[PDB]
Amino acid sequence: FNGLTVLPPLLTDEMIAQYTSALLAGTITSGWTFGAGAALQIPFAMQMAYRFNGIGVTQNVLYENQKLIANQFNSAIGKIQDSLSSTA
Amino acid sequence: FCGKGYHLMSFPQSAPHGVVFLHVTYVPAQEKNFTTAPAICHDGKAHFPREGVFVSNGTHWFVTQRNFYEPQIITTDNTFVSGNCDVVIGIVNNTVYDPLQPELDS
Ligand SMILES: *[C@@H]1O[C@H](CO)[C@@H](O[C@@H]2O[C@H](CO)[C@@H](O)[C@H](O)[C@H]2NC(C)=O)[C@H](O)[C@H]1NC(C)=O
Ligand SMILES: *[C@@H]1O[C@H](CO)[C@@H](O[C@@H]2O[C@H](CO)[C@@H](O)[C@H](O)[C@H]2NC(C)=O)[C@H](O)[C@H]1NC(C)=O
Ligand SMILES: *[C@@H]1O[C@H](CO)[C@@H](O[C@@H]2O[C@H](CO)[C@@H](O)[C@H](O)[C@H]2NC(C)=O)[C@H](O)[C@H]1NC(C)=O
Ligand SMILES: *[C@@H]1O[C@H](CO)[C@@H](O)[C@H](O)[C@H]1NC(C)=O
Ligand SMILES: *[C@@H]1O[C@H](CO)[C@@H](O)[C@H](O)[C@H]1NC(C)=O
Repeated sequence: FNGLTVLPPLLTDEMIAQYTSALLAGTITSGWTFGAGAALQIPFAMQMAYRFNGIGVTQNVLYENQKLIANQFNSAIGKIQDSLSSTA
Repeated sequence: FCGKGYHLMSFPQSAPHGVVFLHVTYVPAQEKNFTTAPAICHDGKAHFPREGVFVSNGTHWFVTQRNFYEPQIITTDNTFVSGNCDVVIGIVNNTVYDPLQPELDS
């Protein structure tokens, strides 16, 4: 106002959200294949077996406990809403 | 970390007040659609691939590695028996070839 200028950023608020949406769709529908090359479609119920295989856990644990893992993940995402709102 | 694609190796190059890296990467170019399944049922047991994923060309099911298309006949050497077919979701039915069977008969 008296010699200070605040330049606007190159990417707007909705521009950042669209970039994160593209990465979110690529991670869910393709895993890590979209980062290396083209988007390779793969089921999410089968993508998690690849992640367990990388940490020393066989793929039979995921399919035998698919309902328990899905319920545990949904409860963990919902806890972020209460943790961020209550604890500022 | 070493450029786009699957990193293989890299080469160093001298430069004025810096360094130049020549990262050699593995990047796939062509792809094909394939029907998959997480496991198969041979005699009531759920068979999971040791390495790779099950794919189907429309008439038969094969197992191949994730990064390259090399279809192979599903056998007991390439799959491990675990659990049951009821707990697995999306399981299909397929006959597992046994390499021990023709040796004992011949
Ligand atoms: C392993 O832990 C999970 C959760 O940590 C258990 O799943 C819960 O079990 C209780 C009682 O059996 C149920 O009331 C809940 O609905 C379950 N699901 C949750 C919290 O998402 C599970 O029983 C434990 N044991 C085994 C053998 O898996
Ligand atoms: C899926 O792959 C199988 C395995 O090769 C194919 O089965 C054979 O395909 C050859 C083609 O070179 C034929 O000569 C054989 O007669 C086929 N054998 C049988 C038992 O079918 C199969 O044709 C492929 N299916 C598709 C739709 O491509
Ligand atoms: C794989 O084969 C089994 C049996 O070999 C199928 O199980 C049968 O399913 C039908 C329809 O759901 C039932 O009426 C039979 O009673 C079942 N038999 C047994 C022994 O359980 C199974 O459905 C097949 N898998 C698929 C995907 O079709
Ligand atoms: C796989 O099938 C979908 C179905 O619409 C199609 O859009 C896609 O191009 C196919 N993949 C290839 C590599 O042709
Ligand atoms: C895949 O989803 C479709 C859509 O509901 C469903 O009809 C089909 O049975 C599903 N297949 C498997 C193997 O879950």
